[PDB]
Amino acid sequence: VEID
Amino acid sequence: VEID
Amino acid sequence: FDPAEKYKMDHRRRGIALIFNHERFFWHLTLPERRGTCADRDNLTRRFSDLGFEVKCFNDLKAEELLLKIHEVSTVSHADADCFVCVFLSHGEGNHIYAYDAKIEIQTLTGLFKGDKCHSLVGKPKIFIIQACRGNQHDVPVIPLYTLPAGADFLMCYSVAEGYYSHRETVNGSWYIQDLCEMLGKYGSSLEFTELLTLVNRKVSQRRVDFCKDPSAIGKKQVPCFASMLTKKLHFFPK
Amino acid sequence: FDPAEKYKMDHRRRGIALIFNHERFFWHLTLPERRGTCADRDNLTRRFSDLGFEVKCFNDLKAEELLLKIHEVSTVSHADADCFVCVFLSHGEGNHIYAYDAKIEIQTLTGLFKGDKCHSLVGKPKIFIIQACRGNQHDVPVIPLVYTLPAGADFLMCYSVAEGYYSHRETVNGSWYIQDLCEMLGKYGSSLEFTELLTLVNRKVSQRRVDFCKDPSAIGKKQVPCFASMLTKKLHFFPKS
Ligand SMILES: [Mg+2]
Repeated sequence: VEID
Repeated sequence: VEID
Repeated sequence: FDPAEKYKMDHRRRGIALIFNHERFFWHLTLPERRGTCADRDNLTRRFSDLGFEVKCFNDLKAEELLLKIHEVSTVSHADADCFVCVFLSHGEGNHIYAYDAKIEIQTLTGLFKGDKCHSLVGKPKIFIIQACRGNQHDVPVIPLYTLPAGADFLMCYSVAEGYYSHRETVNGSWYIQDLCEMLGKYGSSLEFTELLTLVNRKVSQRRVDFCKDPSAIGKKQVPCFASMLTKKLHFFPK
Repeated sequence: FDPAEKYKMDHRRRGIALIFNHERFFWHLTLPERRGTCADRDNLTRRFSDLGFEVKCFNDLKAEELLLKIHEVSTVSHADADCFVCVFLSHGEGNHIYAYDAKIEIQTLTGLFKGDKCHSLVGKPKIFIIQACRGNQHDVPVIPLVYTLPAGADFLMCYSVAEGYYSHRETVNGSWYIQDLCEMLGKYGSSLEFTELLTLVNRKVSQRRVDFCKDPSAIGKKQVPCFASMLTKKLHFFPKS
């Protein structure tokens, strides 16, 4: 999961 | 009519 | 997964509805009086009382006082309540409203009710209703051719879209509160609340500035705007 | 006055859905690549095409290019269309999203479709969908216990997350929000009123959590989406005749  |  | 899931509205109490009602302002803010605002206050009090809310009003509070009162309410337990409603009737611009003496950013008020700050409202609708200008644009008329996020379950109901003037009749009250109250009276106890707010959007969008000292403002318009972080259908069936 | 009133969606065409897909950025901006954004692009294309939309997509446009494309689309006639959809998949903060080379304020883009600027969409839904971060707060988990029209009317602004917060993207599956939006569009898009559908999306996204993270403090963090309605009627995407 990555942060936008 | 008035402006808020 | 149930596409028809509704919030549980079967607690002992509907909940508190706060109304911050601002008619006059510290002289140096150079803000005009808001005649018709106590009409809004009384109208809302009747409609929300009819839906089961415990309505509490505060008139012309200074910012410090207002903040104290809201903190107080965010601190008391809402365990036995269905939801919480908070109304502001005032001047505003950008992302703030005015207390008697100073502006308050709306996020300052809502932040106190986020899930980590108010555990007893977690999973319950937190409904903010704001009758206030939001900028200096006057809209013109046109014609057609699991855990939970701490930010969840807010519903922000604005009398007008971002950046615009909002309108208030000196006797009947604001366009938005009149139409909101009319819709609460007819449909509050039956229709889903966002569905009802959409009706309000249509009602307010039909109004126009019929007469004005400033000829350039005749026929000007207003569309309200609500922001939903709700996760379920919201109804106010008779308790 | 009819509480059941719906927008008329009986035009020749459903309308255009634009997708601005931003995966990489000019190096000086030091923005991380958005692996998985292409999954979102494809997912949206499938689901919106299935609802009759003419889907157009653009990858990594610079601000000048993006602005030109958006102006062009706001200039063409939408007279024989039901509505307009515009999707941004990118980084963001405050009230802006990033093009390849610079930020653009979201109001700059929506303003071009206001009633006085785009007569042919007056009375028609103007739907903007934004998958992007909106600030640097990372949400924490909690548990329970006849008439004229305003030029600003009939917009629906659909954000992947509430104001001020991080939004999440899976590197292969795509963003939380676009996955859940597309799942709902696939099952319910042709029957369910669209704000009801967005509400289901709020619930779906609110159920997710950061299950694993290199930063242990980020484990279990959350996200709630947020949509703003200036719609005046019920909105459906029933299959067109
Ligand atoms: Mg956890």
